Amino acid sequence: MKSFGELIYTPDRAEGEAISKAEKHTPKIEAPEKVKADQPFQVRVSVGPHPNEAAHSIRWIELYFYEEGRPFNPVMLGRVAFEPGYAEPDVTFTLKLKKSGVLYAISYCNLHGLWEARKEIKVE
Amino acid sequence: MKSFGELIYTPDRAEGEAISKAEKHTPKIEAPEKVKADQPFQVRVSVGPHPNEAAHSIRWIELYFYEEGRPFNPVMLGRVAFEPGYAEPDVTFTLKLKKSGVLYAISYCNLHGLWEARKEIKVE
Amino acid sequence: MKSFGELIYTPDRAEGEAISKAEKHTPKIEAPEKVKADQPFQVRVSVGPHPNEAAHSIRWIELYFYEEGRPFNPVMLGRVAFEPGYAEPDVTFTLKLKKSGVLYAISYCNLHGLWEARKEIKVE
Amino acid sequence: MKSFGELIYTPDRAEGEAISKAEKHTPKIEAPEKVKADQPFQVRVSVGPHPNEAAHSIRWIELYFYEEGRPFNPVMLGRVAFEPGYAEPDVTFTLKLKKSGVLYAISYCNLHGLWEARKEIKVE
Ligand SMILES: [Fe+3]
Ligand SMILES: [Fe+3]
Ligand SMILES: [Fe+3]
Ligand SMILES: [Fe+3]
Repeated sequence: MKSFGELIYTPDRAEGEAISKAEKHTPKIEAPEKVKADQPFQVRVSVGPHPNEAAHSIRWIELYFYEEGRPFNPVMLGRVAFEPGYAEPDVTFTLKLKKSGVLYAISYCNLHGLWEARKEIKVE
Repeated sequence: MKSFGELIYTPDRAEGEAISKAEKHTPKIEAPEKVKADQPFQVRVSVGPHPNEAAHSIRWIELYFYEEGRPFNPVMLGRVAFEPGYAEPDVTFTLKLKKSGVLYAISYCNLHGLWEARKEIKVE
Repeated sequence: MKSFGELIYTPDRAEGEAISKAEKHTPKIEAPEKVKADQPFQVRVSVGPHPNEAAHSIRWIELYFYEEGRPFNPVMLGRVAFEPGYAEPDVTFTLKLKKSGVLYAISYCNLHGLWEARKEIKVE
Repeated sequence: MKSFGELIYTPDRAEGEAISKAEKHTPKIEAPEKVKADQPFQVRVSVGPHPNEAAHSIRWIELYFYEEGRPFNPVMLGRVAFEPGYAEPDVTFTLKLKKSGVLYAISYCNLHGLWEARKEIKVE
């Protein structure tokens, strides 16, 4: 059968899809490569160009984090939901990290499923 | 008895509370007074200074909108949830409006309940 | 102007609406009148009959609680979101209470807004 | 590096974990093996025994569905969030399916991460 984690469009097989000739679902993560510990910084997450209507939109974005050295992983950092037609799939968070790891962005399209983005962030 | 809508701390009786000597829960809405129709703009919502830990944080922010002339109201625009300790209660949305109305921000504190902010926005 | 809490259709002015000739939005709360402290019980929340499609559904239900004697109120107990067309607006929670108070149910319709239901529960 | 989908504890490597000597995180899905199309049925999802407190609980459960023959997958069916200490990680949904596939349950623990359960459902 198939596992849930396999269902997710990784950014590697995100380019060789027929729907990525019309609309990008893979989230774009804007965030500094290095930050200071306990210091606040911005992370922007956005998807586009994609339609935005009742019948077809990015419904929500999930932001997770793999913390290096944490016993279990990942930690979910935030979740934002967008109203189709009113809100663009574009959001800025403010974060404080203690340790290095990887930011993950998950976008959900009501027609096109779950799309993943990854970004390394070091904490010095 | 008491109705749900009465339970919410309005920004009028938000100043005469004993807990607003230690921490502000009333959301701050940053958004243009006037925008063009169908044109995208930023709305920032933030709460602070408030603690941010497992035992005590702003768990989530809801962004709603009263659309003038819409038969029923309001329209929920977005919802963001923050992980205690990692995410600051500070978020930026991107919106497209068609008609004038009022932005509402609702913050939730796990100890201190529901707090409301209001901001008029005109669409010309 | 108008406050957010006033926008919510109470179950009193829920009967004298023109849309309640076609569809009920006011949640139905099924829960025992009295429970024992720290003891688990079921609470069912449902809305209907209402359409359930992409263009028109109950998007989500929020369950809150006014705890008698708690310094601030209310406590949000749960939140469930339903996929239009697949999930019925019908959910059962399991709760443990320590003190008496009032359960509140909030349903959201993407066309028809926010609807409220109230149910007293005693903890002996 | 590692992909997001790999981070998720499958129910296969869920038994050979040191924390499954103290608490089960893998969701239990109760649902009929076969249902009729467009006909409503119950799906119960629960996690336990697990602690339920501010510092440590199942925060939320996501219910997804792989629809056989659907161009893209999966469809998210529902999402429920539980207040630590008040709500048990136990929820019942009502669903209508049109086509056969697989139900997925994802539980989130604030310490122990993401846990997966799978259940085949036929629509005749
Ligand atoms: Fe799409
Ligand atoms: Fe507070
Ligand atoms: Fe309706
Ligand atoms: Fe755990």
